[PDB]
Amino acid sequence: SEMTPREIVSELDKHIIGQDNAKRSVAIALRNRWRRMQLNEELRHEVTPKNILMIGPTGVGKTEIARRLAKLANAPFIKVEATKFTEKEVDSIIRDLTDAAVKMVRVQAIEKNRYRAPSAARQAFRKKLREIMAPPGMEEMTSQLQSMFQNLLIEEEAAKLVNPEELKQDAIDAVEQHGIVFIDQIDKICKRGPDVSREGVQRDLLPLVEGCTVSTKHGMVKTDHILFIASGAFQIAKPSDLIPELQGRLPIRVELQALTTSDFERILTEPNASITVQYKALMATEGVNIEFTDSGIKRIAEAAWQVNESTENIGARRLHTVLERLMEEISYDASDLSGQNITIDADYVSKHLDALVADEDLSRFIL
Amino acid sequence: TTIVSVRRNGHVVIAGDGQATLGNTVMKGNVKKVRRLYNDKVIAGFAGGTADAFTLFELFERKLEMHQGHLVKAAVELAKDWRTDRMLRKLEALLAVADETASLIITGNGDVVQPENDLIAIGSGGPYAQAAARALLENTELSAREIAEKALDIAGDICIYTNHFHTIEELSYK
Amino acid sequence: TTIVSVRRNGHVVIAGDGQATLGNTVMKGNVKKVRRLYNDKVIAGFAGGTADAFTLFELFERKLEMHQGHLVKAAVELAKDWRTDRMLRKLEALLAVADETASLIITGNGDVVQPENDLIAIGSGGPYAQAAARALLENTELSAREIAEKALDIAGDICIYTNHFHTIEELSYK
Ligand SMILES: Nc1ncnc2c1ncn2[C@@H]1O[C@H](COP(=O)(O)OP(=O)(O)O)[C@@H](O)[C@H]1O
Repeated sequence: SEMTPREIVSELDKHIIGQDNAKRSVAIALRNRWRRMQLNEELRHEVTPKNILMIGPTGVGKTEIARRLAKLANAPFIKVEATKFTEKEVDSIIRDLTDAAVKMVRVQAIEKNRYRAPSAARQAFRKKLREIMAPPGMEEMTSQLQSMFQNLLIEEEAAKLVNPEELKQDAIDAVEQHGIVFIDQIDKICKRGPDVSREGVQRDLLPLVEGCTVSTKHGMVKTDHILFIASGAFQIAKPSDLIPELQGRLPIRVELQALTTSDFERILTEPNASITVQYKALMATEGVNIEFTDSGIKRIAEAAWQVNESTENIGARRLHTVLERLMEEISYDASDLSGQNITIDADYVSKHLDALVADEDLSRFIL
Repeated sequence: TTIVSVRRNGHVVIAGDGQATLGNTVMKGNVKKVRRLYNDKVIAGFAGGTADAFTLFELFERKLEMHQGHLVKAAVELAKDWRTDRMLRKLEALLAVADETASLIITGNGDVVQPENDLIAIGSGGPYAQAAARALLENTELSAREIAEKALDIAGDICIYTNHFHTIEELSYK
Repeated sequence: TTIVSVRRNGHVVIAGDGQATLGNTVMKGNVKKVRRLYNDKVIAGFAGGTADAFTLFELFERKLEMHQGHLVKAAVELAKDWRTDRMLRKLEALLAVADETASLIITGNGDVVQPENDLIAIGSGGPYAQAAARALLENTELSAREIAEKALDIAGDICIYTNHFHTIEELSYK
């Protein structure tokens, strides 16, 4: 895509609220992709992706930026927990990214084949018509062996139209050129002064960012120009605790601000397909019409902020648990309330929540 | 060693002497036993080894970041790991810390304590300073800075382990 | 330090002083040495370091969850782990706990003890309070709260390490 950095941020504002510095940082990395293609043969090999390190408390949108970014560029995407490797091989990151790129380009290939998939009597009828047991590591291998053994109209036409050798070669080029990976909670593999096992994971991840080659059943993939987005609260450790070889491979740094009560009020409504809009369409399925007052949206955001300050701050994720606890009575009766217009006023919010928010011992369970 | 903390009229201070004793000898008379923490929003002091406090202060800032700067909850988590960790259990010091919210004491036994008027007085000369600060706070209109200053000087005249070198960090919130 | 527990007429109480002594000086006079546990079904007190008890009280509630709140069986499991663990053996405190079932004492030697009339009196001023409580319990019709209150004040007048600051947690079962 040829979108300029401001055009990228403007699209991210349709989903993510605030955190513009993180939006500006990801826009720079995605714009350098298009900038690299316009360069000559020599510079395209020397220039490498400007990988980003997001820093901030949980639930502030570090992942949603990476998700919407890859969804914006139609790029292959995967999220991985860095701690998973403290105990799987690191090369699986590129494998799973390709398997997602395969299904992505494949279902997209069906889209091109879908729409392809007269006598007066011809139009008349046309109008009326309208076992192999293996350990877990090789379970995917025995799958392919079983599919090889089995080998030895929408389905037959789409198979006739599709080019399987093209879809497999394309997904590699979609990964080598446009791929994106998100390494969540990278701060937890930094040295606490386990430090050998923690820093050992950093060394195992190093070739993926330094440019290496990973074999896959779909083909041979190179990790040279893949973009990476690490994230971590970095409250315990600091980015300087990362190994020097890794710090130099994350040229862009950014800190995401903690969300405020006003941000919660915006997140509930402004973003496209916001959670409040979702239940409004859900209750519309039952014939019920729900409407949230601005005071009702205010106290909901006020309720989530209190739980985060009372016990544990989980970020905007607290909005999900609170909203479902508020609408639980409506969602159950929504079948019997068909044809009725329900209003979520400030009194309705205080009725279903203030008794719960007041008891911190209960808030740790119900919310 | 003596360290005092007073809170009055929207102001809170922490003052401490600079004497470092080795047996019956003075090792260093200009020790800075008071410093600021958490991006200048928190003041703190310590009675004990210098490095033992620097370790506990850094970890205290970590607990503040996890708890959004909440002083009481971060103090409990520090006292929790202090008693628990085999490494931190070896540390021997008496910490004093305060913000615009309240003042409290932290110990190596894991005990967190808030004095009656947020009036902290620790160290070998602590009781001497608490006696003087208690007198001025109830009988004068002196600011918290003047009370901690005069109380620490009296503790230095009495306690042989306390001198008159002073280090203060005031915090105004009003 | 003094802590008293009396049980009478379907009521049981635990009372303790607030004095905290460091050598020959008073460190803090408003210590809360009594608290409630296990979702307000259990009352308890402690004579010793405040965090030593907070550690033992939290584990005692976990022993109650494994034993469905059974006081005696969980008290033994706590006393078993207290003497056994190398970290818990370092703790130095005298625990007092009671519910609607019975009252008992827990010690760092692993000894679990239930006094004759469920009359507990621990701390440096315990034996003082125990003799005052024994006199009123047999010669008056006073409620358990009135006995533990008057007995604790008598121990404060006698014990130099006990003051008249009081904290009580009554439990009524009738
Ligand atoms: N700025 C924001 N705008 C819109 N929604 C947000 C924002 N920040 C957080 N959210 C919501 O909260 C959740 C954040 O989770 P996530 O971003 O995965 O955590 P982290 O940011 O710690 O990686 C998402 O489900 C998202 O819907």
